[PDB]
Amino acid sequence: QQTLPVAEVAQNLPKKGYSPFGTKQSSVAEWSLARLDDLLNWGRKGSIWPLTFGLACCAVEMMHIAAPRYDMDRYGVVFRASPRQADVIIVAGTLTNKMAPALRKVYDQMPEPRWVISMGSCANGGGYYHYSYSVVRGCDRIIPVDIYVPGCPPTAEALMYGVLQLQKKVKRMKTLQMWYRK
Amino acid sequence: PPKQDLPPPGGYKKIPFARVPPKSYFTGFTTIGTYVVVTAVGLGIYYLT
Amino acid sequence: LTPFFWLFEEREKMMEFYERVSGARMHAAYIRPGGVSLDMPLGLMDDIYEFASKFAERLDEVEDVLTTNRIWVQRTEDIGIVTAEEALNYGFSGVMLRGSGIKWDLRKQQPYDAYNLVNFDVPIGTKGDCYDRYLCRVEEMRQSLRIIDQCLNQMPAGEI
Amino acid sequence: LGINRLTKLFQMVREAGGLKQAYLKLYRNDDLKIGTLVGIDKYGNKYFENPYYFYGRNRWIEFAPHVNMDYDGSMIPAEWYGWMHYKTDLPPIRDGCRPKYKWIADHSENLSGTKEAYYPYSTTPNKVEAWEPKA
Amino acid sequence: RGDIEKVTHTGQVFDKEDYRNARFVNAKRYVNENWGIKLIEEVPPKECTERVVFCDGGDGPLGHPKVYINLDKPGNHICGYCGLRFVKK
Amino acid sequence: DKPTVRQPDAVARSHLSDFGRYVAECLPKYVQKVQLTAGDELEVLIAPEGVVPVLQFLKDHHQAQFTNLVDIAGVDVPCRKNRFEVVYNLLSLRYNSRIRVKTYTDELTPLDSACEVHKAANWYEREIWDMYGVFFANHPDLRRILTDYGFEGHPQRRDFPLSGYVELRYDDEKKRVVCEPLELAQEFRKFDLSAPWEQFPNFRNANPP
Amino acid sequence: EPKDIVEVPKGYVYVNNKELSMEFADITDRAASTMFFGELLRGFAVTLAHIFKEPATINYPFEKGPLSPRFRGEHALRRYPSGEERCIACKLCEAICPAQAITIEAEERADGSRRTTRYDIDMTKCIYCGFCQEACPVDAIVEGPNFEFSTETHEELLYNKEKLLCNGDKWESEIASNLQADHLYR
Amino acid sequence: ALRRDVSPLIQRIRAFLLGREHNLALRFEDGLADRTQPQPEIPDGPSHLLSANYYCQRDGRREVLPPIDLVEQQKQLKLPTPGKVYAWD
Amino acid sequence: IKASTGLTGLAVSTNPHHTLSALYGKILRAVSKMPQDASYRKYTEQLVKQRADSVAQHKDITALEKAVGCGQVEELIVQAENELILARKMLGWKPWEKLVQAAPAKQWDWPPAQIMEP
Ligand code: SF4
Ligand code: SF4
Ligand code: SF4
Ligand SMILES: [Zn+2]
Repeated sequence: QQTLPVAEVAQNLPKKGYSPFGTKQSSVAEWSLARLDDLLNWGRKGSIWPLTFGLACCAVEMMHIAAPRYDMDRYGVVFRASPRQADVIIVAGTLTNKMAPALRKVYDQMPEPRWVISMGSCANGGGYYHYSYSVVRGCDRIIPVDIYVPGCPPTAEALMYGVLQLQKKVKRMKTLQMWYRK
Repeated sequence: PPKQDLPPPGGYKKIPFARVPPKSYFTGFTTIGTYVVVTAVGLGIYYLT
Repeated sequence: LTPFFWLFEEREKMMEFYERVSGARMHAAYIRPGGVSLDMPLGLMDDIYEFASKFAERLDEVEDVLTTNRIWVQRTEDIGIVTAEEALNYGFSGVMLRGSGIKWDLRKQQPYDAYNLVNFDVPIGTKGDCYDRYLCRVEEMRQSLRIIDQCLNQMPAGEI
Repeated sequence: LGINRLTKLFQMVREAGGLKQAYLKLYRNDDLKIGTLVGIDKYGNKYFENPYYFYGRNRWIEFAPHVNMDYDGSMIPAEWYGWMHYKTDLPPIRDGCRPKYKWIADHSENLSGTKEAYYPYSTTPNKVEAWEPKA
Repeated sequence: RGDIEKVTHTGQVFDKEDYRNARFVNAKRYVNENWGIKLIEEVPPKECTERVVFCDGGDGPLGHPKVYINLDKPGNHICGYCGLRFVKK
Repeated sequence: DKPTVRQPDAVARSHLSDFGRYVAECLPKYVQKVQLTAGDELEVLIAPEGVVPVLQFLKDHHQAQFTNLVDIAGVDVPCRKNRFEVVYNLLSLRYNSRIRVKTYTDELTPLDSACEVHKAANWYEREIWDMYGVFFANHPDLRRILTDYGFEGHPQRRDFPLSGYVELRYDDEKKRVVCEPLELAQEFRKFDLSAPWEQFPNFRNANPP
Repeated sequence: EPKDIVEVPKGYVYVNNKELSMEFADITDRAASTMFFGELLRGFAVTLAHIFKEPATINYPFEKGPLSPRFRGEHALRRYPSGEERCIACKLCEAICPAQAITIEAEERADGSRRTTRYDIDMTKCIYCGFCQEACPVDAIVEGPNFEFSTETHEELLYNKEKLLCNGDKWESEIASNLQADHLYR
Repeated sequence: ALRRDVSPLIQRIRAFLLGREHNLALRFEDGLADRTQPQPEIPDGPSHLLSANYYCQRDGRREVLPPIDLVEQQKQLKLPTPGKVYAWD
Repeated sequence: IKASTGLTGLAVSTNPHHTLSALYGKILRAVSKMPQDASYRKYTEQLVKQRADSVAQHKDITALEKAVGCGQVEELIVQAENELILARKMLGWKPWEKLVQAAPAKQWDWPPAQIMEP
């Protein structure tokens, strides 16, 4: 476990930079590829489009986030209905066996780079129905989950905090910079 | 002072639960008659144009 | 879209009240067999009062916007007529039943809670449309509001 | 038009420190408001309250400067958390009735996706002992 | 790294050749720095006059249920709940 | 002078009590027993064959006029030779009263259908069929409702493991979701919450054979 | 007002009994409404107006809240004012936990005290119901107020006693505040 | 000087456009309760009465009986109607 | 005349007395075919005759409504028709007979699964 620095330590330290990669690149190609990754991540970070799967009980919070108290399009997030145009999927609610193939199908019909947020306990690990004959214990067993938002349901603040955490993950992803090594 | 949730002195003013329409600015006669007046003046101005 | 958003503003205030009493946005555990799980925090009475005070304005704003609107009226009216006899034999209830014309309701007939001590009228329709059913829901909001008036005004002290 | 509103803009913009010190604040927080220094955090943060706005806007935070744009929701420390949520109306500067014990740690962020991340592990020493041939 | 070396107060270290060590190649092994055994040891044993004392450990309804502990024996007497220590002498 | 203890509606007990005898002496061949549960509701215990006649009698006759059929609640009780019990909980708006009709059946013999009596029941019979396997005769379409397709066994029975026998995952070899034998990360830990001390004497010898 | 169409007794309100008049002023009113969309104009002007209301968006994460002292969030295992663990392994929290998300194994520490060895919570099975803390007889475990505890990996959610103790240390001040607020009231 | 409001002009047009006198909706600290409040005392109950308070003579769970058989009730010993006729009409 | 029945589908019906009278006659004959020792019979006559005797004194439909109670004429005719179907089915059912089946021992016993002293 680590802890935040103290006031004087902050005073010594410089600006934390903007691109999470930093600005230590050696050669022209390195420095150039650093910027292009930064632009790409900036695009994919600023504009992110959930699919609004929202099966149950959790869905109500998935709507309150769209509501005008913790506005989410403020951050550049919009609910596109069509999975071909949706970039992110907030799986929320329980995943019953009847639904499992449906979720799988919806997921891979969506084009990548696709990130999944598992909202609520029901999706995270099956939640409160974990020992049930009809529920997928978690949603990790159908799809690759990216961010877990604990809660039952998570308070709207918690959900969109997780969204920002996804934005941070979208910010630090290294595709061009490290293709250069590939 | 209070030790538990109770209504204040004098109770509470009744909550309003009555519908109330807005100002009804025009009526069928007024609306149509004003429309024709405007059109008639419009015709004259177009004539001069 | 605009109606949904305007109302979901006010839904936030109510959930905050659930949060004030129970500690959860939704999914409280506040009602329990021996009565409610826990007492109420002081001042929650007043905050409820202002919220009820303003709710008439909010509801009327959407009501005036949307009840009369032609598109909405034609979009819902005379949709899925539900005749009285067909309603009963299919085992209906609620504002559906109450909209179709039946003067039934569990609060007034088989009272189960302090409703014995509150006077109010339920709404009823006579067309069995989605529209007049929608109107019944709207008037139910209004009628519930006066129910909060009666109860919140007369709240007695004592155990919980 | 500008009914004593451009005046207010002049207050916040100028005393910020000029065009640069108004733009960087705006650029980072996506809004520029006026309040009073409720209290300076132990970790460089600065808390501002102003009853002119409403409950959503009543109280707010300017995170530590060295966090360039890496602000986070967890940066708030424990003693201030309650005030920041309208959970306690007593500024930590004012109520010294809260505990001041020793073992208390210092705050930490959601250390996730990094080498500093927690990872669970069994907390029971093994159950059954194996027979040792040497002994 | 020391994180995967420390002895949890419960008394666990992954054996030096144990595959369950692998899970920490990229994540820290949190181990707490306050061990209740040491702390309560430091707290000195309070003393009284009466044959029988009472502890709630904490304060009011913020502690453990009130418990009465007799001190007639020569030695110390440890509160069952909080681990506070009493000695009548 | 016991505010904790509620006091039922006595006059309601009066009416339901006399009415219950009315039903018993009007349908002698079917009504096996009529009892008044202490919760003021009225139960009507019939033999499996009279299901429709009782329901038809109730919904129609003036004094009953029990039109709405609230639900078909299924109960399972092993150690009863024909175990699967059924409950038809009805309402009467004309008189503002509730009544319950009950019947039994085994896992094999079929059972009468209320689809021809109350259109409301149609889905319920489908639900019990899915949840217990109690067949219904003359039911229009006995398709399963709740359980997923190709589900074997009826889970609400009490001889069925809580977590079921199989569970699903996703295959990459096959680009598809496959059902697998059960495998639980943490076996469901029951707790044996049995009373050693009889907390209720009144029900001890009462209702004996 | 136009007359009704069905006579109503009390305890009810018919929402359509009002008659649509056939009076000439009444028909021409409706006709003019359709010919010039007066009703749409009313709704149109409403939304124009309602631009001029200030939006209620909290500038999260800078601005934020509000919650209440009872909010049920991150779990934490508290410690006495001396620093000693409050939990005594009474195991009620597990016995009540509706989701069975709690697992406990307790023994005697060398001092002879009744204390836990393993104390585990799965916040992918917990429902944040708070039955655990309502049951614990010494306030050992509490639904701390943190709610931004979001993880990229499922394994990171299964807390053990070390993680739970750390949260208690981290959040002790705030939890102390709430309990002082609610103990006499809960 | 009390609540952040748009300038008076826009207020007047806003009231005009709505057609009803407008009242503010955002919640201010002034508007809502004293957000930190004194400690509440819950008054003691009527069964917490200190004497003549036997559980045996006020308990319900030990009071309930099994269902009675109405025919056999008669064997121990205005067309009947389930209840007051309701004009659900 | 009342404008509406207050219910969808349930239309205002003229000549209610004629319809009610005709319905009462048929049901009386329908129970006539029943055996003379059937409780269903014993009561239906007195109930129906009470109704069919109240039908006459009140020429006004509203007056008749109050006198008969039990709801409005529009539904009331439907009540009568229902019972017509009941009698025809009742004659076909023979429910006045004695018990078709005796419940097995321990069938209607609650709680279940408890040993017993013989
Ligand atoms: S995790 Fe909680 S909020 Fe989400 S669906 Fe399950 S019960 Fe509902
Ligand atoms: S209820 Fe409290 S004291 Fe008992 S085992 Fe759980 S955490 Fe420990
Ligand atoms: S909050 Fe409820 S579900 Fe979660 S650990 Fe506590 S008792 Fe269990
Ligand atoms: Zn102690």
